[PDB]
Amino acid sequence: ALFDLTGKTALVTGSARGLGFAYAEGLAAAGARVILNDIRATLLAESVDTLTRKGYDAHGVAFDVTDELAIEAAFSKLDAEGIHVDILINNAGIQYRKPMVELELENWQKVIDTNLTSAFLVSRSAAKRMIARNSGGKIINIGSLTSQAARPTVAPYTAAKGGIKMLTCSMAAEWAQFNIQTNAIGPGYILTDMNTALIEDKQFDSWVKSSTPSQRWGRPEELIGTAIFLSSKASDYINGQIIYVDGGWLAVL
Amino acid sequence: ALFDLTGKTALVTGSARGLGFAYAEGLAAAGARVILNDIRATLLAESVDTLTRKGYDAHGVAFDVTDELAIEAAFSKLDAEGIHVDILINNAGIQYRKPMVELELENWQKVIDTNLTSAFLVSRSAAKRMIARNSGGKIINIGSLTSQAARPTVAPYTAAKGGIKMLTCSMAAEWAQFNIQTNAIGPGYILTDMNTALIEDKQFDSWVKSSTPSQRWGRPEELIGTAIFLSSKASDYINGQIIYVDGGWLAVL
Amino acid sequence: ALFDLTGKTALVTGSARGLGFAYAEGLAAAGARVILNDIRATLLAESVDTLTRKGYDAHGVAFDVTDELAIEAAFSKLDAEGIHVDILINNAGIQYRKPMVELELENWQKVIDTNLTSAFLVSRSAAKRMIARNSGGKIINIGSLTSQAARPTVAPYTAAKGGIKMLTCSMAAEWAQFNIQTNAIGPGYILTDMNTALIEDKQFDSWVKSSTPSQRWGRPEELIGTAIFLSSKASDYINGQIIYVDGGWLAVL
Amino acid sequence: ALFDLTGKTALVTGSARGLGFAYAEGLAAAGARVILNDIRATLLAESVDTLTRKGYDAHGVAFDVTDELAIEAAFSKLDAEGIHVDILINNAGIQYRKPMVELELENWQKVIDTNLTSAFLVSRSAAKRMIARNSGGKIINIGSLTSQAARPTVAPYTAAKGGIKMLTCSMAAEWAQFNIQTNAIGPGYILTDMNTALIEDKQFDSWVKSSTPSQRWGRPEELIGTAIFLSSKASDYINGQIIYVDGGWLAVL
Ligand SMILES: [Cl-]
Ligand SMILES: [Cl-]
Ligand SMILES: [Cl-]
Ligand SMILES: [Cl-]
Repeated sequence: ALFDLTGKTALVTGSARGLGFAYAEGLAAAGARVILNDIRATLLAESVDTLTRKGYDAHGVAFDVTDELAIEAAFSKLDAEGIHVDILINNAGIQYRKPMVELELENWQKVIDTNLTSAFLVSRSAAKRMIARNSGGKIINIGSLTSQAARPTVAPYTAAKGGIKMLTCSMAAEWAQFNIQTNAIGPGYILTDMNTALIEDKQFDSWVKSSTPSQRWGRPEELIGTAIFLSSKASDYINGQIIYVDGGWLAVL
Repeated sequence: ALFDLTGKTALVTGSARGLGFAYAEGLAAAGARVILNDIRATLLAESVDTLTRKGYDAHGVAFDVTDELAIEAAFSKLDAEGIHVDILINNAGIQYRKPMVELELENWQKVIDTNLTSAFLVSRSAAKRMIARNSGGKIINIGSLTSQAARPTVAPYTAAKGGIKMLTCSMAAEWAQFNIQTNAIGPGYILTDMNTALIEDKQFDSWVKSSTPSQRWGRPEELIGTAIFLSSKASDYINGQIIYVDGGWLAVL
Repeated sequence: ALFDLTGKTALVTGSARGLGFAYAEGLAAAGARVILNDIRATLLAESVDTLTRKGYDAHGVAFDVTDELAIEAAFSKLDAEGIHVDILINNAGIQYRKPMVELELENWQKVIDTNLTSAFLVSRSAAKRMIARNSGGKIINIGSLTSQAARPTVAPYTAAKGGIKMLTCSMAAEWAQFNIQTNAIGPGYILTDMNTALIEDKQFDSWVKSSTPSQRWGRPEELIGTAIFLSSKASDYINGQIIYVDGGWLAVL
Repeated sequence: ALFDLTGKTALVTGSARGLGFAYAEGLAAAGARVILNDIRATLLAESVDTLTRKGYDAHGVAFDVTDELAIEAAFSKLDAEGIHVDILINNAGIQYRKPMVELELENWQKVIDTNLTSAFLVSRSAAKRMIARNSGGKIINIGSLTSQAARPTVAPYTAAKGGIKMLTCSMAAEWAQFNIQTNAIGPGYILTDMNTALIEDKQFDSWVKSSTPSQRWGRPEELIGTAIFLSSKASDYINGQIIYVDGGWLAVL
């Protein structure tokens, strides 16, 4: 069927918790075997087990998405185990809040590396194998509303996410001919454990509700449909697009 | 389930053939009851007949999408029959090929009215009823690659489709608060009977293939996934967005 | 000289008052002979005299920009004398505030005709002559922040202005080969007559200042530079672009 | 006066040759004192000595735009003397052509550092001073057509230029309140030394001319107006915008 992922294997980076974990559970529910990833082995193992206990075919491979050596070692392990990555979601990346005039280069660099460079490095390894197998493939990059409009105090993130939007186009340009579709999801303001300080702040909550015409935050499960869509046959002729899931935020002045 | 349309009734304008017909068949396959509309009543009945014979729950209502009196009469009839339109796809619109300096006002106007005003009028009637029911709803407008970049000789269409892109944002702005999601699809170059002169031209075919990195035309069934996506629970937190289905055309310089 | 408009004749529609008047004054100050057009003949003559008193070479031609016969008659007069319109600014267009579910078709249509259709008709007449003279030309359409993001209660204006954005791309597509550059200005929230109600509402004022990082409304003379820029040799290789003048509004999430 | 830069000092990075040198000469001609920059000192000297003999107020400061210690040294120096940088053009950056599957991380990183990180670092030093002085400022980042649409084989450049487009929005977002306007120029295909290979290839020349409706390459001085525009009072209410100078390329499907 159109949205069925049975027979496919997905790898989601930074998926021990947060939205990454939600993508992974969501793809599993659509029938994919899923491989979770995080830098912390022990945490990753707990998240893998939680999905296994739900009846999903879940696995974990721990690696630093900024370390090209670790990345290729991970894909070589997967190779040896006969595991083909058909779907990749590049969800890894950090946040750093600081005005630009006060921003340390080291922090700028870490945001760019974990958010933008990581997507190149992981996609490079995954796409090579998709190409070699002639199996086709799906690559989903994670953008942000900041792929389109900036937020003060998160400049390197904003720059990285604008870069992710265009990197998505480059992957379409170079790989679509091999039946690989690379697209992006741009999540709006979503209730996560990480955002909990934002949701708890009455002023910030009011601002979110007045900025999106849906008048509410999104929940992580509301991103699942878009992940499955962009991972399935339903998106075979979609390439280089970013889909914002923001209840209407970017649409409104 | 996430992409199941069982229990939902969809109205697709200009769906006697071409892309509109494909949306109607796609929604029906996902479980929707479908109401086809065209201005050509005899053609419409034939198309409805075709779908019923494949085992789909299909019906036809013929009306001019530029005639608000005809639209309200059509919706009133549906009301009297206990039929609730939960999904609206505004696919109606004509094309007219002529350079602007040679373009007569009546033809400019016919393109704007059938493409842009039609989406306002049909949506107004549909949205009024979705709001009064507090049933929620889905509205999908049909843009084009010309919602983003222009082609010579099709200016009023281009203008109309740029207008559709922003009208979609307006519908997000005004109706998202009533749990109505209004989004748009921008089809790329798709093989349909109407485009047959384009496909049969060697030069034009080569240009299409060298302009999209997928190196091929799309088929109408490759738009169905997006239509179901935007008509289903999967798009509950998506609003005011246009999704291009073009094999990567817009992504590449 | 790069930003000098001496020797050029510009026509500006809807220029009896507001931003249209400011555009006319600005082009004159840069050296252009200016022809002001409006449907309101009385104060049109008043505005022309004001510019004349200031030392500028201003003239008035009153006609309805939605009446193709009046347009052709006005240009035919300009033809019978030796007046070449080298620069056209399509500033004409009305506003109408009303939620879509309460919006009468009559008013939707008047907004579309006066904003979008007017720009096609006036440019068609102007471009034809520019092409025949083969002396190049400049056409500047007037968009809005709503060419990119919507506001509730102004849907036909938003649709019209999104249409203007793409119509601008069409004019570049069809006329750039004749050395005509067609671009657009998207004004933000400016202190002008058409915004008096907005400016005097304490809440709207506060909303404008919190939404643009410049924390203030623009002034009409802050649009003049962009107009002169798009009318001058400086824009010779700029075509189909819209420049927003909004203090940073669209740039900020 | 609206476009006069007299009384302003501009710093243009990577301006020993090519478009950066053009920008420098352009600003000087509009009245600015100009400071050229490159890593190559004696080449830079030759370039400065060239402008001085044409009677421009030109100066040069040599430094690596990826080296934060060197950048501060240059400013801390200028700081130590009586030099205020009022206009900054971030033109520095390199190209690297290579398919992503064949691209070494070291080269990806060099492109990112030289194009995107450099703009952050130089702007940081400049903006801190503009803010402290409270005399306003202008910052112009250099994007590319790849800020919007990708080209195969130049992915890190495309990602960096996408990043530049959004970094520009961040600078508006954070610094517009200090009367600093940050905007970007996106040059299309321009007749320069750096494009010699491109230009003298018949196939490539043909593809450029068929892809932009002006049917020609741009000339270096056709970028000057935009740089002066964005450096002058004409742009006081423009912030976070990118202006593409491409003859209409991006406007046409
Ligand atoms: Cl005609
Ligand atoms: Cl006539
Ligand atoms: Cl009304
Ligand atoms: Cl390499």
